Amino acid sequence: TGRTTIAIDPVTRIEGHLKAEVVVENGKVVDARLSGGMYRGFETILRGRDPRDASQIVQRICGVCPTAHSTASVLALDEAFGAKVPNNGRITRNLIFGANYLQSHILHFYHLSAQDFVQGPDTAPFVPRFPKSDLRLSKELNKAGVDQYIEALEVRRICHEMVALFGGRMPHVQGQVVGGATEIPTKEKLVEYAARFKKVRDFVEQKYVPVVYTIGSKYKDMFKVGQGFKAALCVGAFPLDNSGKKHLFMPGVYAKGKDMPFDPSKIKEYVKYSWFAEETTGLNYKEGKTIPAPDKAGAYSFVKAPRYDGLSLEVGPLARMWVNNPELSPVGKKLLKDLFGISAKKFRDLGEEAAFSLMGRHVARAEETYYMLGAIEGWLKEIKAGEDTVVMPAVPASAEGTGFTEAPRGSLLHYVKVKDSKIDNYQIVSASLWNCNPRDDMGQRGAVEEALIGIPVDDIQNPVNVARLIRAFDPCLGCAVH
Amino acid sequence: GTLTGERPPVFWLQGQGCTGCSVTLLNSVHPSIADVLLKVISLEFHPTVMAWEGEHAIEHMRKVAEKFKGKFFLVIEGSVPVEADGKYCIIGEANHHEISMVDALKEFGPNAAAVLAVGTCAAYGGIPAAEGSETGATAVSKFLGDNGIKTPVVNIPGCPPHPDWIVGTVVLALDAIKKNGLEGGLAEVVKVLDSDGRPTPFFGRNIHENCPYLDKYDEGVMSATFTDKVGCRYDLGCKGPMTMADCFERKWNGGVNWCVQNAVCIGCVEPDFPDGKSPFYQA
Ligand code: SF4
Ligand code: SF4
Ligand code: SF4
Ligand code: FCO
Ligand SMILES: [Cl-]
Ligand SMILES: [Fe+2]
Ligand SMILES: [S]
Repeated sequence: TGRTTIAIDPVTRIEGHLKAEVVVENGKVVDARLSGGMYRGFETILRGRDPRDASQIVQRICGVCPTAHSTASVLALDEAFGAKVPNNGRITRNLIFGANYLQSHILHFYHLSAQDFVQGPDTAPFVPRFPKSDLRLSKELNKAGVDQYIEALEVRRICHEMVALFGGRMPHVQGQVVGGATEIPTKEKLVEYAARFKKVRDFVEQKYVPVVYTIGSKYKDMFKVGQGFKAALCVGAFPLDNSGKKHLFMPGVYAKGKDMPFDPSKIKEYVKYSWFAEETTGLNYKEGKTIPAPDKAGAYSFVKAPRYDGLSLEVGPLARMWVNNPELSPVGKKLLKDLFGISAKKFRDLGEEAAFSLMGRHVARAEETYYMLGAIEGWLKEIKAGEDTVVMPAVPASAEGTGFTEAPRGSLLHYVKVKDSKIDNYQIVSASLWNCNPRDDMGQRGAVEEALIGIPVDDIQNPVNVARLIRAFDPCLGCAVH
Repeated sequence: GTLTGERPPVFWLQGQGCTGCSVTLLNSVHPSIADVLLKVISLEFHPTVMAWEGEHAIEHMRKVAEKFKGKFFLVIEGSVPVEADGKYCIIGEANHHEISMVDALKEFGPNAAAVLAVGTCAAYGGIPAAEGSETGATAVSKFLGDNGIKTPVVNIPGCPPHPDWIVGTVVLALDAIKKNGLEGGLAEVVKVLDSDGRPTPFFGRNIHENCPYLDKYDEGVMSATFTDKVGCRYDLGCKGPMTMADCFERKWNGGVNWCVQNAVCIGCVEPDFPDGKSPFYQA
């Protein structure tokens, strides 16, 4: 067959506003363009404010991942202010933020992704849908998917109770500020956090990780597509001591089959195909500028195009798990053997092709959720009830700082420059920015644009795999554009 | 409710939102969000959670809208940006035509039973409309008025709102409509809105005047560090004195905390949020 061009706007069961347009020839995607169609401009809204306000304002980029922005912002402010966060505050922050990794991954798999594979009950918002939706599960396994979707609504809510115990509320925590965390954990509230955590652990171990491998085993073809550049970024997250040198996820870049170090000075944001003034193209974030140009010819997105030493990279659970290569979960090892005939001990034992795939990204996210359980358990042993979690630093007249972390969807940094005790510049380079960006000034596609190449579309009237691929990356276009 | 009861159609449009107003709703304890979706409303369009996609999803909404002309509820999350001919928020494409948030609100707004402006962005403009913005971010009521659209609006603000304020306002309205029909019912709802369009059951009481640290405020005993939970939080920036919400009582996230206990109130339900409540960390 020849060409069909398919536009999907809105792409649903993601966060935020995304259009995807693909060119299909002879049953496969041969080109793609992703458009982030909504802009707010946090980087300009922030200018002129008390810098401390940033750790509230920036959360409103994203109600799914506000703890990530909170974290990046307070780390940036800590550095700019010379705030020395007490050890117990570092741990408390990790408990606040770690709980939202659990929430976000569970939300993503069940409430956003699972309907790609599972038919929900016969009422909105589960119908109508494509007449040929390629829903392959047995009646029993489909029902398990629905039952777990419903249970997961309660589990993700409990994860937000965990966040709120020391974070104040969620979405949009009050409990992280420059200098640490605003509420010392009490013995009683640590009991409450642990009790909720146990319920979440049981759900992750018994339902979520097994269902991803089990559904994956019915969609083995989905490990064979969606590779894209096979290139990944991790900037580090969840500091494990006060040195700034040791993190749960360590930084690294992977591209063209090679591991390389991460040097943030090699990040540049291009705008040829983005709705920003041409003169702002190619800037590192320390010199970043955000000048909207919604009528600029040729542009197709409000997402800038970040490149790392010229490379187009992806971010997220796959990126972190590939870069760090942890041991696989016990249940993952078992199900890989039983359901796939794969012998594996560490994440990379999946191999590059299967890891960097549509279904591999879902597997990576489930594995990472399991991995986070151990981290949280460790923090619950390490935390000291009653020990102070904050310092109260004076606002500097002139300073700069950068905070680096990993949001649930991938690498996140915030840069702040303070002048006359106010925000002079604030630049954000976020996770879905790395994934869902348009072409750069040389015409090289963004990570998801490239991962769309080769996606099968055997039925143009039911082109379900286009958005299935996109959903594997857990896009958050609020974050991508800000 | 029951799986087979009457459940009115709802379309949920996101403008310049962060999805936090959707997420806060997912946190409803009672009724649970599962029960809301399966037993209370029929959520026919919602880009974050619905099965279908793209032009097909838009056309589904349009078919339901035609069937239920004058009768569907329209939830707006986020502000509506008017600059650049609406281009700062495109929400879909159908018939090879892009649909801006401006377009969508002009299309569906006139035909809704009522518009629920959920969150401070939708209600009042919020952060997207704050100083330093350049998109012409506009509140729902102002946008509709400017365009001659007379459909009733109810504001359910907060950044985010508590789920109980969202679900509770829906319950208030559906009860009024059950008792009085649509126009009589909406008139009963409007009677219990304050001057900022907020339901006085949830927004009729001031935080500070009901705060457990009020004695400390009156004594002048002020915490100098966030982690001192004995003193009043006023010197640390608490905006409770200027804020109308019931957070002091229902608290947040299953009652496990609230902003004043944990840190400070930032006045997130108020029409001047954020700029009139900033700086957040001093009085
Ligand atoms: S009101 Fe707050 S939580 Fe709701 S969409 Fe706006 S920024 Fe997000
Ligand atoms: S903590 Fe805030 S709301 Fe409570 S008494 Fe002090 S200023 Fe008022
Ligand atoms: S306590 Fe204040 S900032 Fe917190 S939710 Fe209530 S009104 Fe908003
Ligand atoms: N997770 C998350 Fe949000 C995105 N993309 C950020 O950062
Ligand atoms: Cl997060
Ligand atoms: Fe940015
Ligand atoms: S996000």
